Amino acid sequence: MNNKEVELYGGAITTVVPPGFIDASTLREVPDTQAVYVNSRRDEEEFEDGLATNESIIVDLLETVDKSDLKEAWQFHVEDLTELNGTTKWEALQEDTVQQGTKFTGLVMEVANKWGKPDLAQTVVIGVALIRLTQFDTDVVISINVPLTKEEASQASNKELPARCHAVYQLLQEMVRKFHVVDTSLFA
Repeated sequence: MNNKEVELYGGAITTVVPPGFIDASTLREVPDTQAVYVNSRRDEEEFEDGLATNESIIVDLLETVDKSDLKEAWQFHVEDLTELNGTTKWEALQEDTVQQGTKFTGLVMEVANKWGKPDLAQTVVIGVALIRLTQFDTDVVISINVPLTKEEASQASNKELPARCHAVYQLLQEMVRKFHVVDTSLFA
């Protein structure tokens, strides 16, 4: 990929995002604990990225959850994100401990919802990463939403990982590896 460095939270943190992704706060107010980027690429534009034009990225500075195990903390944060969509059960299509104790990544997909109709509408895969800043009692959660095409949803239901999901997971991992706290005063 050819992701580029970006400054978050006034420059207190840096990570990377793909070209063609715009910082939503340059056009609208976003929650104080969040950094939001949306894919603003035109359909014509050709990037060798593997991405389409509808993904969105949210970085959220959350309080540390009282779970010691890294994967368990990650599952907890995933649940908070999926539960809002009416999801009642989800599965990790991919998962990895990137750094023992502090960094975990995975791709997640709803398999059941409260209305009992998991195929009622378009499927959305969500890349979720957890970066534990234990020193500042902060759990950083990075989410990347991937609204799937009919074709990609069929692959997923057939247990095949769409190429674009593989691309999103690579981006997610690069964001985690490139994640850096520049100014600790952000956590006063």
